[PDB]
Amino acid sequence: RAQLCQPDAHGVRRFNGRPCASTTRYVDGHKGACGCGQKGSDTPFPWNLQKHVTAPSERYFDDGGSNLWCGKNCGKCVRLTPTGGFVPGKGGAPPNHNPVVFMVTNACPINGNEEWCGISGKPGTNHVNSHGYEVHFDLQDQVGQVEALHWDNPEVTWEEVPCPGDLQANYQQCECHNS
Ligand SMILES: OC[C@H]1O[C@@H](O[C@H]2[C@H](O)[C@@H](O)[C@H](O)O[C@@H]2CO)[C@H](O)[C@@H](O)[C@@H]1O
Ligand SMILES: OC[C@H]1O[C@@H](O[C@H]2[C@H](O)[C@@H](O)[C@H](O)O[C@@H]2CO)[C@H](O)[C@@H](O)[C@@H]1O
Repeated sequence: RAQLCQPDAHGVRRFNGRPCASTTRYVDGHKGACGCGQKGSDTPFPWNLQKHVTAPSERYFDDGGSNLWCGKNCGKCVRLTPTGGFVPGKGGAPPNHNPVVFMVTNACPINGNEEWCGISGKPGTNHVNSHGYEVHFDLQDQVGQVEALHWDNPEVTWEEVPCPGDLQANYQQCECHNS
């Protein structure tokens, strides 16, 4: 057993009651779906390529909706804690289980990402991806910040938390702030 979160009676993987999430890493250079770059361009602010920012799966990104621009959960923060698990052949066990906070600045759409982001309802509705998780976090890795954590697609528990002050201040520059 590489995945340590056991499915509950509804098929949702949990660890000691807490919901689990899968994670991946991505690089694409786009401004992204929360508008964290110059208006009218596809150029991100440097912080949005450098910091701990994430593109969640679409139904969490827009809280049940399908909007891929200024989704309802733009600017929220999530704390991800590795369990030690991973999907066999698609990750590995990390060196420690320190939790890391990420801010939502982009979206992982169902289209083109069916294995990990193809979840047809928001968390709490018992819809899961192909690996049994109710939500997925794709982690921005333009500058190698995920490799610096030594995370190779870890299984995590997840929760929403208030954003650290620096990430709050960053988000104020994004076009979706106050939409
Ligand atoms: O579709 C989500 C995300 O996947 C990333 O690729 C994964 C891949 O699916 C998995 O088999 C392999 O083990 O890990 C890579 C890296 O996390 C891809 O890099 C992203 O562009 C994509 O959004
Ligand atoms: O980059 C501006 C552009 O972002 C679009 O979201 C994309 C995002 O660029 C890409 O990094 C991610 O993997 O997919 C999302 C959703 O397709 C957004 O939908 C556009 O409105 C926006 O102009």
